[PDB]
Amino acid sequence: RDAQRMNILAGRIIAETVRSTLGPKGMDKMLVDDLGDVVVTNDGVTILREMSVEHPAAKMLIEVAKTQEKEVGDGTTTAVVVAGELLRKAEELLDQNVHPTIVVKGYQAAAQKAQELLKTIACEVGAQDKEILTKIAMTSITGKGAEKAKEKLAEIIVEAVSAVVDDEGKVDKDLIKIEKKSGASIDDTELIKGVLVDKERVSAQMPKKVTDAKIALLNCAIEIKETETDAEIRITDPAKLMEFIEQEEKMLKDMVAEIKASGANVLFCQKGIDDLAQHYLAKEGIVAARRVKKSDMEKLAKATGANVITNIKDLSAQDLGDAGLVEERKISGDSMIFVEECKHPKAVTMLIRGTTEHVIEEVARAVDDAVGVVGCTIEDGRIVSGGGSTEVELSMKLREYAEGISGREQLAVRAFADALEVIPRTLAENAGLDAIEILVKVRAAHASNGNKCAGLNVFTGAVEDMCENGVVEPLRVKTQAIQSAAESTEMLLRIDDVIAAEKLR
Repeated sequence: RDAQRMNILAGRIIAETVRSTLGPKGMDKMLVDDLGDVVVTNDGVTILREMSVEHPAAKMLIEVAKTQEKEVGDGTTTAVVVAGELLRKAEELLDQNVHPTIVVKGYQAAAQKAQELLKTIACEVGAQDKEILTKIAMTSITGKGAEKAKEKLAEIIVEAVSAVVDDEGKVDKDLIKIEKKSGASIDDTELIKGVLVDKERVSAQMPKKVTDAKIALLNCAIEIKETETDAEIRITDPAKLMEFIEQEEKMLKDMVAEIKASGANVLFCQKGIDDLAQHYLAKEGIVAARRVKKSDMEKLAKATGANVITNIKDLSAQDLGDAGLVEERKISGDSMIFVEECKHPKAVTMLIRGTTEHVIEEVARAVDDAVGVVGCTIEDGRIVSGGGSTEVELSMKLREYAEGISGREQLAVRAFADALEVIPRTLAENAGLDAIEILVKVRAAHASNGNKCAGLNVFTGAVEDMCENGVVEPLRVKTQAIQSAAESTEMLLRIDDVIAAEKLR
């Protein structure tokens, strides 16, 4: 009859099943297909994409989560579960013979005003503090599960993002190189000041370590060229096979003698090296590597100030590549070459270690999420305490603002703030604590003159200072969460008809 009742109802099942996924404590359900692939995980962004949705209307509720993946990159789970409760609480409002036009205007007014009230609650931090920046760093790493070296590697990431803070305060995911290698444990991580390279010498006869060397870039393979039009050759004189062989080497020998006289010890050519050219480079003692990534001549020259070279004939002094300190040492396994730039450092490298190839890849992703959240605090210099400390105080703040809005429709803006208790309640279900018993004491600590930083403790259940335990997050995670939930629900509550579109996936 109501039609809309079934539409919003389909969205609750998608949000209810993924309601206990917040945090590491909580079971997970599987949706095995006809074939078979029992694969589960606590991640939320994965189970949603890998799900067979029934009705097409449910896709609009999860489409907003895809935008937060690139913008904020964290807290997407908390953004969709809060919107589901708003639809449930809205059921009682619609039963009061109230038209959606009066309810849609209440959320926009409360959401627009809530963004201005949450600014006077957040704290103020500096763009270079370490005592406070180290706590948030461990929060975005401990979520995985590793604990043997959760604090040691944290400082390595804090000291890395601090040496690449430009004047404007932006971050570029390019100058910060990444290196991983399976080791004996995760505690084997070590910081690096220069840039490394995995490409090794093509042969052992070439020099090993050369102190104070001048790098040289090249992009030109040693092969025979061919034209577009057809042009074949014919040879019917085997007596001239051992004659031209002496002249062909002269053309290649002179080409190898140019890079040696230009003023360079090592070499890094993009394209591969010919089998016959390896003997020429090893004869003179010039380090070289075959088949180098095309994305190396651009980032290396940008960090060291070199210049890409396409033709070997031309190579003056300015065309050479500078270097700071070259060295080739071991790392408890395979050796690697180092290319530092102490005279003008402009890049940072990280050597992540693990016990298995599957662990080193997970530790790397933890840094991608850590280098992104730290930038949100440097560009804004504002953070908020976790543990539902922002919603418990914000929920009671709009109570005074709702009183100003006279009329009978005031019951709508109040219901929107009451739905903000899903975070402190969801964390209590898996913990095994009655929400009705703990949600009453939290208000006492935030009565009026109380500290706005107080919150809950998922590790013990008590209530202490969040900053003392190390639980803080940027304010943008809370703004985008409530903002998307207030705007995304509009497409679900404003519906009032059925679309007869033919063939809609």
